Amino acid sequence: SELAGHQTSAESWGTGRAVARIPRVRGGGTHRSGQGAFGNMCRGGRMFAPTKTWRRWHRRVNTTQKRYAICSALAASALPALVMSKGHRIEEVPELPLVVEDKVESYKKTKEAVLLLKKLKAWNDIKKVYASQRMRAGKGKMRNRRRIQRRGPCIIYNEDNGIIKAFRNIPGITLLNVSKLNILKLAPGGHVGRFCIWTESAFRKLDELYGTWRKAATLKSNYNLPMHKMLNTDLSRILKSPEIQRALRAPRKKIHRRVLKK
Amino acid sequence: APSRNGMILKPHFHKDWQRRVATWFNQPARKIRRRKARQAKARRIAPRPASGPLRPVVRCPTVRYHTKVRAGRGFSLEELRVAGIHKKVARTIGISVDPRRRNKCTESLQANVQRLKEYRSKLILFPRKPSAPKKGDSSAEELKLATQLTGPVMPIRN
Amino acid sequence: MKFNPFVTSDRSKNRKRHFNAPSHIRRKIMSSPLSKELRQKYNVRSMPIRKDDEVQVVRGHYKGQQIGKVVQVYRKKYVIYIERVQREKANGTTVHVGIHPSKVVITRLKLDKDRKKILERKAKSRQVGKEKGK
RNA sequence: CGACUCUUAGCGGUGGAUCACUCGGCUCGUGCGUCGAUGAAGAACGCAGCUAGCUGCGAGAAUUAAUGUGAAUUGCAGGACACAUUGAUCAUCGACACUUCGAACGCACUUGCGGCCCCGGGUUCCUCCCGGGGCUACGCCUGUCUGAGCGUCGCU
RNA sequence: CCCCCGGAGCCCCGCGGACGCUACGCCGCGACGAGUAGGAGGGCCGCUGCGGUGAGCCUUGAAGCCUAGGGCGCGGGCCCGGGUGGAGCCGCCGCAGGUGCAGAUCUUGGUGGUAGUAGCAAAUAUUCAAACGAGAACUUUGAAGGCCGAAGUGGAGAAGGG
RNA sequence: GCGAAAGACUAAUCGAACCAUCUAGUAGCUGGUUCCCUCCGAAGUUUCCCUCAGGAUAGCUGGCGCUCUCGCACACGCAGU
RNA sequence: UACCCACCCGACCCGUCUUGAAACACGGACCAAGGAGUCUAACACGUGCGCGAGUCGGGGGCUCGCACGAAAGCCGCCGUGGCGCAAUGAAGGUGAAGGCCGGCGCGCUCGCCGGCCGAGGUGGGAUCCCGAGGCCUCUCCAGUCCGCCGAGGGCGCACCACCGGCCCGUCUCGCCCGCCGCGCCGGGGAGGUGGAGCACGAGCGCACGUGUUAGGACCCGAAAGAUGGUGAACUAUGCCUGGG
RNA sequence: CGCGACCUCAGAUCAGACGUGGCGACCCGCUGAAUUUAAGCAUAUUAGUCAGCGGAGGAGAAGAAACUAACCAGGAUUCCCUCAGUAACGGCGAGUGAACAGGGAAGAGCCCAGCGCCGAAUCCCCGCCCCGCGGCGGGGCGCGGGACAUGUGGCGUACGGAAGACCCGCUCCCCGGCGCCGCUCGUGGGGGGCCCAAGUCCUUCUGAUCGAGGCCCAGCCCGUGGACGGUGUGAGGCCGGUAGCGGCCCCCGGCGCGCCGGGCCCGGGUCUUCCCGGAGUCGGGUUGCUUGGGAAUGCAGCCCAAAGCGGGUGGUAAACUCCAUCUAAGGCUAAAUACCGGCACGAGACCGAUAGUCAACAAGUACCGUAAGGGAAAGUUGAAAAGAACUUUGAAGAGAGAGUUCAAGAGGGCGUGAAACCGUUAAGAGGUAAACGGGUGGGGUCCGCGCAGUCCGCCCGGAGGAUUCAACCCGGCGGCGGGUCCGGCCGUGUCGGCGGCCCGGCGGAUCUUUCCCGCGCGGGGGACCGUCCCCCGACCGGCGACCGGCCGCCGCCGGGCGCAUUUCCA
Ligand SMILES: [Mg+2]
Ligand SMILES: [Mg+2]
Ligand SMILES: [Mg+2]
Ligand SMILES: [Mg+2]
Ligand SMILES: [Mg+2]
Ligand SMILES: [Mg+2]
Ligand SMILES: [Mg+2]
Ligand SMILES: [Mg+2]
Ligand SMILES: [Mg+2]
Ligand SMILES: [Mg+2]
Ligand SMILES: [Mg+2]
Ligand SMILES: [Mg+2]
Ligand SMILES: [Mg+2]
Ligand SMILES: [Mg+2]
Ligand SMILES: [Mg+2]
Ligand SMILES: [Mg+2]
Ligand SMILES: [Mg+2]
Ligand SMILES: [Mg+2]
Ligand SMILES: [Mg+2]
Ligand SMILES: [Mg+2]
Ligand SMILES: [Mg+2]
Ligand SMILES: [Mg+2]
Ligand SMILES: [Mg+2]
Ligand SMILES: [Mg+2]
Ligand SMILES: [Mg+2]
Ligand SMILES: [Mg+2]
Ligand SMILES: [Mg+2]
Ligand SMILES: [Mg+2]
Ligand SMILES: [Mg+2]
Ligand SMILES: [Mg+2]
Ligand SMILES: [Mg+2]
Ligand SMILES: [Mg+2]
Ligand SMILES: [Mg+2]
Ligand SMILES: [Mg+2]
Ligand SMILES: [Mg+2]
Ligand SMILES: [Mg+2]
Ligand SMILES: [Mg+2]
Ligand SMILES: [Mg+2]
Ligand SMILES: [Mg+2]
Ligand SMILES: [Mg+2]
Ligand SMILES: [Mg+2]
Ligand SMILES: [Mg+2]
Ligand SMILES: [Mg+2]
Ligand SMILES: [Mg+2]
Ligand SMILES: [Mg+2]
Ligand SMILES: [Mg+2]
Ligand SMILES: [Mg+2]
Repeated sequence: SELAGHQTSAESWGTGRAVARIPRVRGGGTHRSGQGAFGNMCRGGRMFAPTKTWRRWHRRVNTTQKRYAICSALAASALPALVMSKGHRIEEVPELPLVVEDKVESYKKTKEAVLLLKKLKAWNDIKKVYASQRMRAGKGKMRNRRRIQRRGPCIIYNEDNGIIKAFRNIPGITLLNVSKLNILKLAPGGHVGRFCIWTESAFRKLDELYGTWRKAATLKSNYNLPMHKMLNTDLSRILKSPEIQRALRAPRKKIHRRVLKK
Repeated sequence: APSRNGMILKPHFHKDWQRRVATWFNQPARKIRRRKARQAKARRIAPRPASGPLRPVVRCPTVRYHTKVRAGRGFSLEELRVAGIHKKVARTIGISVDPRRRNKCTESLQANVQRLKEYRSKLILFPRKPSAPKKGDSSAEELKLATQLTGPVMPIRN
Repeated sequence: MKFNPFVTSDRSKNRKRHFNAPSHIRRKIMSSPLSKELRQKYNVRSMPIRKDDEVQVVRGHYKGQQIGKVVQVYRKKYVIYIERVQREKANGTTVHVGIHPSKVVITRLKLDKDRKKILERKAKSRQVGKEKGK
């Protein structure tokens, strides 16, 4: 509030009464008389620089920046190393860019959605999520942020034909429409590579959503995939190709312990 | 106390700004108050151009905006007794009427009369009553449409 | 997840909707399930407990199998008193010990003109939704 | 081994830190946008079987009828009730009620003085006297009534 | 002929490479190390909260607190042992702060030394016996001595108090 | 305001009351300014200023770099000489 | 190592202003909790990231009752607009090209017509290219493969130093003009000089740091000033009415 | 010296109405500082801000050009982005500081006076009846009043209008009721009431669990419900709830047909005849405040004080002079717009009892001040009071036993219970105040040990004892790698197909209007180029992008191998 510890009418009778020079509360027959107000130091008072409302709360990103944050988010949803390294319990999943039939868009009972996540061997992620339930550590308990859990597999769908009703109760599962992807849900915590479960209809639109390499997006105005600072991202093969090996000074590995001078 | 090659920086905070600071946390909720009105008005006048009545073709005044063309305030009077639309009637058939436009040229006159001849042709007048007289377009081209024109009617493209 | 805005779900707000809740509301809150036998016959899951219903204690130190009859309802203390649910004080003068209805099972409803229209309209509502999903 | 003193530890006080809670705030949104001479906001004084304070109420005073609700209320009494009953209690609230001040309004602020009408006792309007009810503030509008003017005239 | 390392048997091996290789990791040489005001860097230094994550911990005892208990770090601090305590809590990767106190005649609260000390010294005065009582220098009654001495320490009022 | 006058008195306040606000008034001036380790490390001088308890600009300081050199048998450059 | 004790040596109480503090300088009995460089805007440079002569971002719009959403996504909106892409003059205004060759005006360091090249040159220039010659290889010689060294020679980025050149302002001086008009019309030249200029670009947006300001502005601190109010129950007088 | 009109003006406790006060976040008139800044200060600045005062509303104000502009021109107001920290102001310093255009939200326009026309065509209040009555009205009837000729009503208002002539085309809306039909978006409008899934299943902890394993798919069931709260811990299933075009009952809102009562003879275009605008205002002089507005933006006071092809504006005074552009002096108006008050809600990277509002509590309370005003402290027993009966000592406060409790080492200011400080027990010390740094020594509390700590781990040799293999082949499985790129799939660079090209599209100020559709333009086709796709063939990167066979090796399983082997143990 703009009025914190600033409705007191204290004068600071000072410099000769041996006390402090702090604005002290006027007159009275209470305890709060000659106490000290308008001080960051003193009981009551206000803080240092009262938190004001016009703090620049919200932030900004370039359009292409937050588009190409989704490419790297998606490209890492493949590559099971990156995916498992986020602890997404993919050890029995048949393939990592997991595509499902478009029957799933029309499920309308959580029983079927639960049955799907067994046959794809995706249970173990919700299983994990199911186990990660507990109370938050801090004072966040008494502000409506009591319980916490992991994130589960994300499911992407091209049209809400009832699917979001099915996979609604299963904890950890989030639903993301293709045309409305979201970095805050594809890569939670600024870490990369969360499990995704694409349906066939959505898996097609992905190249038409934001583009292949030698073709425009054709759903975004003007946009194409980012190019590579380097192609052969592996250098273990580069460093033992015959081109490089041939043109190298021979090594020096006779580590020369210092000689004691006799 | 300046130091070593800055700017001069007259910033306007001497007066009292902290009191009259207007924060914009309404901004996303106002986007929604307007959106309902925009929709609730379209559903209230159901068969009707949602954008509103038809506005005329018009040129921008100053020499820097010479070559553009706008949607004007309303079709002028001199325009109207060429297309043969009474000035009080046009207000009732979705034609903005501006009784304040001095026409100086025949170029911008005919160019702007054409939109009124064009409006008539693709205009479907639901008749006054269900069983009603002339100038109300037939029931064939009454069943065919309930279409509100989303966006401006016949958008003026430069 | 709750969806309807115009409902609260706020840790301290519906703790406040509880211990300031008027006696008229506190009937529904002080409701206790029905035994498997009645739960079959009426198709009613739970009931507001009444003054002279029969009851079995299910949790607590002296959960058991003996069927007592309720004696009163401390709707202000928000907890009921039962028949042989009682301890001995220091002077031998026995007192009842409160039991929460949620921790007790009803074994024989006390029927009434009022209670019967409740059991009907509870059951009629339960099979209306099962007919709606059907 | 004297006592005192000091350091440390075991326990015991003194004190209320830390920690864990939270029917409270603060901030930001949303809907609405609701006073009063038919007497407001505010103030006073009263009102519970045992009740000081908070709260709730207004001599019909911890509420009235009504409608939902449907067996309590509770600190202790005490109770009606028939819990097959407007039916205990709570919620709603739309019927009725609204002590004294207060723009406050018969004049004044002592709580004092009046006037004018009516209706009881008194009277047999006999005037008090006693009791009860209705009026009696300022400004202004429209109309109404009674007027004033060597103002303008008209008729005489 | 003078041959093949799936085998020369290896102090050189170019055919395959460490335990070592978190490649912002590991290793070998040298040189050098004062410090206020001030700057910079590093802080698996610490505090609260959020997005992740730890198939984390927890009524077989969490936070806090207490410890002549065993230790680690140059240090910020940290880990363990026991104890009491009775419900929650921390590790890592990122984000956010009202984030670290010896001091400001700092603020609020608490507590000492001073100290069982200064003090309980303005208007001459008390004593005996009894009663009551668990208990009497101090109450009450009786007796004795006394003072105020009617411009009163007496008898009634105003304002004020309630 | 009131003063037979002392700047007296005006509710313990008077060379100019008390109360709340403008108000977190201004301060070239006192006081304080909270964890470790590592590396570098000053000034009190210059000109101008209603300047002399302060600033401005010079220096002195640190950080960030870059351009190259060649101890990789094969160096130009600088210097409190 | 930490508890108590003993000894030998060392050793003044911290914070602070200060040329100088153990100071006969000031703050500090003790212990807990609180307690001081913050946010916003505006510049500046450094740094990270996206895109790149462009690049946005806002306000709007299109998509929700948000659970997570007052988020995310999308829009010839995306350029209306800002910043950049161009300067220079007070202003009317003008506005970044030169070189070369041939031909034609008398090549007159002047004017015009056809062709070629296009951002000039010098000196350093990281530096790549070419490389004479070497240096072996078990023989004498032959000879193609592979590198090491490599005198000498070439292109030469970035940048620095310099000379040129062009744009605009101003001056000087001087020539020829074009002619929808008439020249108190307009247009060109040579030489100097003013410019935050061009001389084949580097910006935009988003982060973070440091610094300087405007903000209460690192926290605490005046003597004052102003606007409205409340007091004569004390006391200062005057009055009214009582008492001595 | 009368009576009667009217004009002025009084009095009524006359009939009927209405105004005051409160709130005050946002709003509208006026008033109006000084701290401060300028390193002094007086102009400036703070600032048309605080205080003062008046007045409202659910929004207010503004608003239909006496505008902007100089353009090939725009078209009420308000708000947002922008203009732009720019034009201008300023001891030209500190500092101040707009607009126009453009984009967008929203979008709505209208009345008078006058001039005229109309027999005042008008309005108000009475009195009787018809309907209606909890926003007092409609219908009719009355020599019942009165206002009005010093001016009410209809047409009409500058965009032109009226009146005429003839040109053309044919006529439902409004209101008072009376009903009735569709409950009418959060996906049934507003409000209320009542209602709608699934374990208290096994075992086990515990004072009590909502915990830990388990239970026909992370176990059983439900899941359009797994938010939250309650419950003797940590609960989707126990309870309330939650989800759900879920159900049911009232009420209210709002819109849709019928009946009735009344109102209403309401058009459109052409030619002519007239008809016109708001005065102590504009404008000028001047003085004062104001803006940024400058030889004067706006506002005022005083003085002067108009015009009718006039007047204002056209951002340096002035004359002359042309152009442009509006129409002042009268009035009404929804929408976007604002809300630190109020009612009712929702949320949070917020605070968590010295924090967060002064106020988590009997808080604007206790209390102070004559008064204006000032103004606190103070949350937690347990889960349930089960709040200590009884015995005993004491005048009593307090104790000792007992009891309750999971716990009273939770006892009514009672969770946790720190430090200072104090009490006592233990241990050690003690003439240079204590404390301290380095170095050891002595004693302690514990801690590690050992009742040898001789620490282990290979390999080997020897002596004991025991089970089955390794080595080898044979059957099967599964890999690895390899190349013949062998066969096929895959993709890079190239070439060919001009084959997708129209059975590939998108883009392009490329081109054609020979086209088509619509009104030179727009839309659509057809031509063109750039780009992206099919057929096949060739070369090459043969690429971690595979599949099949062949091979080589490995491994596991199963067989065969019975013991100079191969393992175990001591
Ligand atoms: Mg505070
Ligand atoms: Mg619009
Ligand atoms: Mg002790
Ligand atoms: Mg203790
Ligand atoms: Mg406290
Ligand atoms: Mg007269
Ligand atoms: Mg050092
Ligand atoms: Mg904590
Ligand atoms: Mg507890
Ligand atoms: Mg914080
Ligand atoms: Mg602290
Ligand atoms: Mg005497
Ligand atoms: Mg007396
Ligand atoms: Mg000094
Ligand atoms: Mg000195
Ligand atoms: Mg000295
Ligand atoms: Mg000093
Ligand atoms: Mg002054
Ligand atoms: Mg008022
Ligand atoms: Mg100053
Ligand atoms: Mg100063
Ligand atoms: Mg001064
Ligand atoms: Mg001034
Ligand atoms: Mg001003
Ligand atoms: Mg004000
Ligand atoms: Mg208005
Ligand atoms: Mg108006
Ligand atoms: Mg405008
Ligand atoms: Mg700009
Ligand atoms: Mg100003
Ligand atoms: Mg008229
Ligand atoms: Mg349930
Ligand atoms: Mg639960
Ligand atoms: Mg719970
Ligand atoms: Mg004027
Ligand atoms: Mg001014
Ligand atoms: Mg001029
Ligand atoms: Mg007007
Ligand atoms: Mg407290
Ligand atoms: Mg606390
Ligand atoms: Mg507080
Ligand atoms: Mg406590
Ligand atoms: Mg506490
Ligand atoms: Mg305990
Ligand atoms: Mg306890
Ligand atoms: Mg305790
Ligand atoms: Mg001792």
